[PDB]
Order: sequence, then structure tokens, then C-alpha cells
Amino acid sequence: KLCDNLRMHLSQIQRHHNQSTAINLNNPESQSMHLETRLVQLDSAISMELWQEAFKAVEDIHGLFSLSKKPPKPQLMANYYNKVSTVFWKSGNALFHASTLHRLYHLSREMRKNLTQDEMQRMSTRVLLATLSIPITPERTDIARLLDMDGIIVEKQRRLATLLGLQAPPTRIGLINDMVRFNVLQYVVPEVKDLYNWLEVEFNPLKLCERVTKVLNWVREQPEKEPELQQYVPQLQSNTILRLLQQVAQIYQSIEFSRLTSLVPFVDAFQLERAIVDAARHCDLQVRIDHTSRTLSFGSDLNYATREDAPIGPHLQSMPSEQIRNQLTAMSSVLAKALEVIKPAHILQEKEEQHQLAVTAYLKNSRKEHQRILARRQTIEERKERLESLNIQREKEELEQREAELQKVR
Amino acid sequence: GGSGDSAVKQVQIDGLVVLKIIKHYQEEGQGTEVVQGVLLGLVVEDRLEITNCFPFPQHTEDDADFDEVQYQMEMMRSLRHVNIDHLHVGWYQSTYYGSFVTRALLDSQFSYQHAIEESVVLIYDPIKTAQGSLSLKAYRLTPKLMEVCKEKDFSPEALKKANITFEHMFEEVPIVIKNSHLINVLMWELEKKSAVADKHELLSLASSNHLGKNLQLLMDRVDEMSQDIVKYNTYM
Amino acid sequence: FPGGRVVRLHPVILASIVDSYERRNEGAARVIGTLLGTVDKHSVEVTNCFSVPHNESEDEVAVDMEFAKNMYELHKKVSPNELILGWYATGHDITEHSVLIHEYYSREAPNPIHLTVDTSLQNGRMSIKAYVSTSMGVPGRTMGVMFTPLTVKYAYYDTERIGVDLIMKTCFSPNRVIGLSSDLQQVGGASARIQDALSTVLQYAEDVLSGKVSADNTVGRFLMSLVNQVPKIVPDDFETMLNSNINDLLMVTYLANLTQSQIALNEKLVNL
Amino acid sequence: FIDISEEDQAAELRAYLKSKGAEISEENSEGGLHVDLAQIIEACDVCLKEDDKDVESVMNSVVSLLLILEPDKQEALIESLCEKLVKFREGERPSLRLQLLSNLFHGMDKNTPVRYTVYCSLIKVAASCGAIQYIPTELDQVRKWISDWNLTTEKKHTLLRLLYEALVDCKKSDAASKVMVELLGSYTEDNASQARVDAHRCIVRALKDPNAFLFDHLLTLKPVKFLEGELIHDLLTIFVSAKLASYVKFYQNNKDFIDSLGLLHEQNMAKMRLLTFMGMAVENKEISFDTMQQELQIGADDVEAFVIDAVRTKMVYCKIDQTQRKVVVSHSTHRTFGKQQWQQLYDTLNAWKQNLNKVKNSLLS
Repeated sequence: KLCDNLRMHLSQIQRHHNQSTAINLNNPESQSMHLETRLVQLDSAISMELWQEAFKAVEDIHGLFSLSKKPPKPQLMANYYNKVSTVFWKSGNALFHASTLHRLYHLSREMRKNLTQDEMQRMSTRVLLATLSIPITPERTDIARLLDMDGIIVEKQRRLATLLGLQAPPTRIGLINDMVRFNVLQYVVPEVKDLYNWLEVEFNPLKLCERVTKVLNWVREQPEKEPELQQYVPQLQSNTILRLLQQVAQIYQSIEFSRLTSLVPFVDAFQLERAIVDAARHCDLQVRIDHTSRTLSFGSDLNYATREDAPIGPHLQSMPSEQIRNQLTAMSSVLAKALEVIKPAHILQEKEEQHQLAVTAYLKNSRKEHQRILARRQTIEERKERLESLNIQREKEELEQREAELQKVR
Repeated sequence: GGSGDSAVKQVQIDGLVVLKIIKHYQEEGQGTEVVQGVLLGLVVEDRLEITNCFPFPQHTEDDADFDEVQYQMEMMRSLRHVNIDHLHVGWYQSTYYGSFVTRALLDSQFSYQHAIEESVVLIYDPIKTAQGSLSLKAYRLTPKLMEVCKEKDFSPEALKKANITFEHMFEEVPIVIKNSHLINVLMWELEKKSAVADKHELLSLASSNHLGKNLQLLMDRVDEMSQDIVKYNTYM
Repeated sequence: FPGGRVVRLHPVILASIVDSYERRNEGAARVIGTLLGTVDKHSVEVTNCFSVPHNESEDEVAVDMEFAKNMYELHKKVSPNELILGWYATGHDITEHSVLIHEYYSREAPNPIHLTVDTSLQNGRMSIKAYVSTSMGVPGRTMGVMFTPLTVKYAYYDTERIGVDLIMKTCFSPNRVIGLSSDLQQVGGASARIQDALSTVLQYAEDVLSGKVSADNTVGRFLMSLVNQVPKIVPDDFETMLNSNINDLLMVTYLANLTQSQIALNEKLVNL
Repeated sequence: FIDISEEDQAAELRAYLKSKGAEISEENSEGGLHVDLAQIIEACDVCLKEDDKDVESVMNSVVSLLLILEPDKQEALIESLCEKLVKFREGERPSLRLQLLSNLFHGMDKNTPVRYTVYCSLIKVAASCGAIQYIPTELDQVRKWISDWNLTTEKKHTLLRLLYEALVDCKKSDAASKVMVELLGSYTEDNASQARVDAHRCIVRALKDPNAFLFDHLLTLKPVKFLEGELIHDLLTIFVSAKLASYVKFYQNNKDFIDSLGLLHEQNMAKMRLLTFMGMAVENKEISFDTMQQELQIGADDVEAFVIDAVRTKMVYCKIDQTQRKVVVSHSTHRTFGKQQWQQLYDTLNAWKQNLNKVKNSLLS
């Protein structure tokens, strides 16, 4: 079906085989070829679990969005972005879904001027889904790559990002900052307004559970509250506990797990010590859990390596502790010892005024010589094209002299 | 004198060129190969003085791709018509590898150096920044290969060229040894940027501290050396 | 608050003005060009610039804006971040002749940015003086000269900041690029030596009789923070861990010479 | 309006624009010019007659701003036209008038009624979005020249008072206040009628703000040495409690005056930071867990959450080990002579780190 409906699309888009109706102006036909089969293609494909055919059916529209470029946008554009989010979640990721909610937000902010509405319930619902569903998963881990050669596989991030209109995929907590730049933190529903004040603003490595437990478990009540939300929050809760564990790898050196159980409540205590192993095996941190005395060790430095932090930006808050690496002492010895002379000193203002006098003396001496440089460089620079063009062209003309001298001996 | 083999003298690159090189970011992506600009200069006191460069652009949507020479022709007139010259004595790139003179750069250089012999190729140590020595590299092509220049042979006919035994560890010239004479207005910036306020020096110095503490610098260089070099070793 | 107030200049603007003023561009002491970059609503973010066919005289001005279309078309392809912003000139800030350059720039739509690079010997001149017009209503005789002066905040995008400092070090003393991290090393302990000079003067101000108001708890915070960075805290477990890290780094630096040796040995047998 | 590439016939050029303004400014245009090519008589009209918000007048005001200060007084005629900005009560367009007349251009500063008058205007007319913009350039020009006429330093202390009052923001108010108070013991307003009554308001800021530490911005420089604490100011009564580790001290040292300003609740906070810092200063590196709990006289996992508040404060900052090293050496609070003797240590300590190590470094390379 799909390959034949695609074959029909390919027979008409730019072929101009006959007088057949052009895609470029005849909107009743053109929007039937863009939308009206393909909405049902995508719905049928994902309902029948045909994920590759469903992605080929988002490429079926994108292969028009790259070619049918001279007409206006199709009518009621919002009907693309609100639907495609549920196929792009399973075929892509929850992150690309939340970035699709950003694209939907920045479009539908204006498009409600033609899609006329006065409903209050949609305003807070649009934003609450678009900010909360971001932090959910960076770790689409390289286990699909590491067992064989590197390749040019950057294509596989680029293709997904291209359908959202980017050369590279979505990028960390800045995706929430780009929303909170606007009135979003006041359009969002009163039960969740303060959530990111606890998750990222207040620097609380092991005192956040008392705040988040009410707001998260209350948004986990699904029957009146957009059931897809409660397919992000259950792991946002454990991801917030991992935000504690990842900040605490930078704030604790050791702990008896019987104390950590009182600091960080979880669904099951044995599964919290599993979650610490699991995150460390996933390279979110590196810690001695599973230990003999049931004391977790994070280490003060040890053989410190980037497995102990997130290198993609910081998912933990911006409080790393001190650790050693190449030139850490050396470059601090250059700058910090000089800054404790350049910032406070009584002395350096006299030295740097004497250096200003040397700079002034160099210019006072050498701007007399500008009178001797000027007329010479002016005549040389006027003549440089007239002179050097007689030299730079000679490897064009000497070919015939080389050939004639060779032909003479032959 | 201080000449190498053939008529071509040592190069010098004026700081005004180095700033016009550095205005271009590293951020194309992870990495792809592009010739970022031509180097323009003239035979002067001890050296070929590179006075100025204009950046030569290419398409950069995912891969690199070429475009019409309407750019270079109109832009080399744009440099000429203020006061009169067009003087392409080399070209430059700032690609991710470090400093690395690849087989394609040798082929592109072979076409360039056989056409104009008063020329050099430039590479710069990127925001990759291992930074021990030599932030700017010169390299000329040997005259001994240019005497046997059209193209190389997909056949044993290269054996008559191989028996010349031409250099492949060949000499690289020292770019900077003495003052470029246009030091003088940027010398007068330094007092204004230093003596009266802390506002404008420290933001150039703050980079060193975080070149040490931040993620895996020598570790990622030795990691790429564990990938680049073993692939070349296995190939030979 | 109404508009533009500050310019966030940087080195390549000044390098391109100086590379237009030296060399030459028809005019001797008076040289002109069109600055390029962008703005952010109270700041100007000047990114790069180029000179244009020009001639100013005590009764004449020539701005061939058609070349600043060509150069703009070209520089747009170089990077999308540039916009035609205004103009720059050398030598003097106020003249009647400079009102003509504003008319030639008023043939383009946007807010103008007049920069004067005032190359005096004296320290009483800031190197570049930045201006924008006010009372730009509806046409009188030509255009107004009641310009609003602009401050500077510098600090545009990253990689250029090392480029100007390498040149500023070269302006003080010419040196060869193979030594650059050894130069960062031997000016490293020099900072600790001039620190030993200043720390002496700050102790010595209490040693003699009275003084030290310039230091006390701010210098105390600087030094406590300094020793909480470099070196770290002082167990001997740190000394052994520091030694094991140097023995690992040395074993890696050794392995880099082992690989230089094997880069040689395979390169050598194929050459026989 | 018409642009100035007309001849600089200053009074007539300004007056020609009053005819496009109000009729009461036009009959004093004609009557102002026909009497004389006048000074003060032409130069004051738009400053007194209405010029009101239903029309724009920034263009002709800017022509007045350059053409009054040259042919007559600068210092008096800059005070004129600023009264009417404060009277109309609009922040956008008066700021264009006040921004065009920037410092050290179109003439000279004249040491310094213009910047005083213009900063006084921008503070009084508009919100913080305007009023903040001159603070760096004016505190720089205060350092480039502090006013030799003493009354003008009282006036720029008064502008810093209008600054800390126009600011609703506590830490910018404490910044603008402690900047005035740093100058207040140096040079002018140091009289008992001025500095010594402001000492009370400094005690209000120092007691009520938990971000003040306790006494650290009073000990770091002159203000406690100039403003007495064993006077009935009670400044050093903070230095008493800040060493002495209890709510008992302040509660017993008290008065109904400072209690009525809110002091009853915040006195609990001093005990935390002073014991958390000073116990680690006495032990010197690695304190044990029950010591912190029994100095602070509180729970165990509460002290975990208070080590987090100490880490948010950067009173301590590194990784914390769980039986020993419960707080860690990132010292930032007052230890007056213990920090001075460790600075007296430091040059001798540094003497090897700067000679001995450089004798290996510079030798090797």
C-alpha cells in the first residue's frame, strides 16, 4: 500500500508527465495529497506496531516539506505537531517529544489568532507538559556502537534533529530556561509552579525529598490529569533521586546505607542501593556500593575520571567540589597569585603607569618614523600589482616553450 | 641570506591575519575538512610578509560542499580596490585533528605550489588546545616532487619518481623571529586595557585555569591518539 | 530607558581598521569604512568590519554604498551573524564634512553607529570613541550632530581573547612560538615571586608602625581560598595519591615515546 | 522640529523650536528674542512653561541641553529643566534628555554639578531599570576625583541614600548603604550630626540580614573603628554574640526599639554559622560528628541539612566524610588575628613555593 501510495506521490511531485493538477496552488487536491491519506497512514502504522513504516510515513511528509516550498503552509497547521508527538516519542525519544511540545508552543502561541478559542483549560495544560517532560533521559547509551568500528554514524542523531528543524538534537536544562525566560512559570498550573525551584535553583544535595514528594505524587494522579504525564513522572522521581546521588557524589565521601535510607526515602530500600549500582554501571557516577560493612564510598579524589560526573552539560547542580587534573596547580599558580596583585595592590598602579610610559615612549619614537614608512609603503603598495603580475603568471606561459623544446629534440 | 631551496623565502604572518583567522569559531560540529581562507602577502625584509587574509567560505549543512568562484573573484577585487593588490601566497585551515598535513592537503598543495612557487600552507592548533608548542605551522612542498608534477600513477610508472628519493620529512620554516612593524597601534591598546582598570585583562587570562580542571583534556587527546594512530599503523 | 548606550567591541575590528588605515585606502590620515556585526537592544555586538572605496576632503565625501552591498553579500556568506551597522573613521570626531557620511548611511534604514579611531600619542584619548545620533526627526538642512556618547564593555565571543593577548605579549617582546607553554610556566612562578614582593609590603606595613588597611580580611580571604585551591588539603594520603597520579601520567607520557619509537620502526622497514 | 546643520546662532536656534511648542512659549520666543539675542531670558522658558506629555518635546530639549550651558551658566541652567522631568512623572523620554547629556562631552564636566544634577534626576524620575545605569561610571568618577567641596560629598552621600531607598532589593540596598558607609568614616559627613546617627541604621542592616554573616563587612575595613560599639549604638554587642555561641546573648542584651524592627526571630541564626566555622577553626581540618551536634545542641540529620545550608553559604565547601571531616576547610568567616598570623606565615611559606620550585621549573625549561 505504502510503496504504491509513495509511487503515486513520486509520479507527480516534479515529473510534469502531463497537464495533471499542480501541487503548488490547487489547495483542495494539494492538502489531500499532504494530509488526508498520511494521517491515517501514520495512525494505522503505529496502531499495527509498524514503527519503521511509521517513520517512513513521517519522511513521506518531510519529502514534501523539502520540495513543495512555493505555496503557503497547509490549513490548521497545529494538526501536524499535536499528533506527531506520540509517534516521535516511541520512534525517537521523550526528549524529542518534549522539544516537539516546544515547537507546538511557539507556533500555537500565535496560531490561536486563526484557530479562534477562549478556553482557559488549554493554556496551563500546554505549558505544564512542555517544561516537566524535558529532564527524563539523556542516556541513549552507546552499547549499539562500542562492539564494532566508529563509522560516520552522526547521521542517526542528525536525521531525527532535521525533522524538528535542527542540525543537532535538543540540549539539556537550557530547554527549560528558554521557557522560564517568559511568563511560563505563571501560566503553569498552581500545584507544580515551584517544582524547578526545588529541582535546579535551590542548592539542596540531600534535603529536597520533603518538597518534591507532595508535588510529584500529586501529579502522579492520572484520571483527570493527561495520562501521558504519568509515563514521565514515575522516572522523573527516580531521576531526581539520581540528581541527589550525582550531586552527593560531589558532596559526600562515604555513608552507612542505614543513614542514607533516612536522608533519601524511596519505593524500596534494597532498590535504592540497586539504583546506586545501576546509575554507576550506566556511568552517571562511580561508587563503592555493594560493600562489606554496608558503607558506600564515593572517594575524595582517588584515580578521578569523568565517569564520576555528567560530561554532556551538568545534570547535577553547578556545585562540583575540588579534584586534581593536569595543570590544575600550574595555571592557578600563574593567575590566582597574579590576581592577588592585579586586584588589591597599592604597588602595581605605579609599575603599570611606568609600563604606560614605556608604551607611550615606543609610540612617541616610532610615529616620527611613520613619515619615512608612509611615502615608501604608499608607492610600493601602489606599484605591487603593476610589478608582481609580471612574475606570478610565468608558470602559465612556459608550458608551450617546454613542449616546443621537447618537440625540437624529438 | 635565509632562503630555502628555490626562490621562495621564509614566511611571517602579521597578528592582524591571526585575528582574522581566529574570528572564525571551531563550531562547525564534531569536525569536517574545509580550506578556511587564502593568505595574502609580499616579499619584504627577511620574509614573505602575510599582511592580510580574507576568509573563503563553503557550504556546511552536515558535510562540506563547494560553490562558485564568484566569491573569491569579487572578494579579491574587494581587497584590491581600497589600495591595489591580489597576492595569494598560501592558504589556511583550523580543522579538529590538531596539526596534520593529510594526503588531500598535499594534492591541493601540489596544484597550488606548482602554479605559484612563492607559497606556504598554514595550520593552527584549534580550541582542541594541547598548546605545548607551535600554535601556527608552516610547510612548503619540496621542489623535487614539483619537477615531476602532473599527477601520480595508479601503476608501477611511479618507480622512476620514487628513485629520486625526494623528502617526506622536509623542512618547515620558522614563521616569527622579529617585529612585524605593524605591532604599533595594538601596542597602544595595551596601556588602555591594563593600567586604569581590571575590566579587560582578566577575561583573556581566565582560560588557562579551566584548561586544566575541566573534562579529560590530555586523556581525550591520548584517546584520539589511541584511535587515529592505530588506524594508520594497521593500514601500513 | 530609550536605546543604545554601550559598545561591546573586540580586537578584530581594531585590527581591520588599522589594516585599512596603515597599508592605505586613497586618503592619507583620514580613512573610512562600514562596520559590521549586530546589536542587542542597548549594546552593540560588532563582529568584524571592512573598508570601502572612499575619499574625504574639506569640501567632498564619497561613499560608494554599492560596494558595501557587495562586501555585505560576501561577508553574509562568510557568516550569517553580520549586519550593515553604520560607519567608522580615523583622526577627528566633529566636522561639518562628517554630516555627509550620515546622509550616505541614511540611505539604509537602521540606527547609525559612528566610530572614530583617534590615533593620538596621548593617554588622555581613549583609542576608539563611539557615538549615535539623537533628535533624528523629520528633514531640516541635512542631518544633526547632537550625538549621544557611548561607553564600552568589551567581552564578545571566546577564541579571539587569546589571539589579542599573544599579540600584546609580542608587542612587549618578540618571541618564537615553540616556547609558549614554557613561557606560561616561567611567568607562573614569577607571579608567586611578585606575590612574595607584595605580601612582604602588606606584612611590612604592620611591621614598621601603622598601615595595612589596603589588605587585612580581603587578602585573608584571597590567601585562604588560594591554599584551598593550590595545593589541596594536607594529609599524606594526598601526597601518595598525587605521586600515583604522576607515576600514571609519566607511564602515559612514556607510552607516548614508546609509540613514537614504533611509528618509526614500521616507517623504516618499508623504506628498504 | 528641524535638525542642527543650521548655523549655531544658539539662542535664536533654540527659540525657533519654542514656536512649534506652546503659545505661552511662542510669545516668550518672540518677546524673548526681540528684547535681546538673549541669555537666561531665552534659556529658561521651556524649563518653566509647560511642555507636556500629550506632545513629544525631547528633540527641542536636546537642542536646549547643548545651547544653554555654553552662552551662560552651566551649573544653574543644568539644575533648570530637571525640575520638570520630576514633575511630569514619566521615565522613558526624560531619560533620552539625561542620556544625551552624558559626562565629559559637548564641553567639560566642571567638577561637578552636571553629573550630580543628572544622577539626582535619573534616581528621582524613574524605576531601577534606569536608575542603576549610572552607578558604575559615577563610582568610577568618584574614585577618579572625590569632591574637594565637602557639601558635594554630602550631596553624593544623599544620592547613595536616594539610591538605597529607591532600591526595593535588600542586597543592593545593603551594597549601596555599605558603599556610602565605607566613605562615611574616610573624608566627609564624619560629624556627630551625620555619621553617628547613621550607625543605628547600619546595626539595623547588620542584625536583620542573614547574608551579612554577622560582623564581617564591619571588621574587614574602617566602619566599626569609626562608629563606636561601646557607645549606646551597641555595634560591638554583635561582636560579643558572634563569639559567644547562644541565643542567650542577644536576647539579654536587647531593647524594645530593635525588637520592634523584628529582631526576635533571626537571633537563632548567629549560633549556626559561628559554631560551624569556629569549631572547625579550633580543630583545624577534620571535625568528628557528635562535636558539631553538641556544639549546636541539635539533632544528627538536622546537622546534615545544616551542613547543606553551610555548603549553600560557602562557609564550608568540599566533599564531606561521614564520621570525621563532617565540615571542611573552605574558610570564609571572621577569625581576626588567626587570619593575620596565617598571612604573617604565608610570605615565609610562599618563599620556597616561589624560589625553590621556580629554581627547578625555569632550569628544566
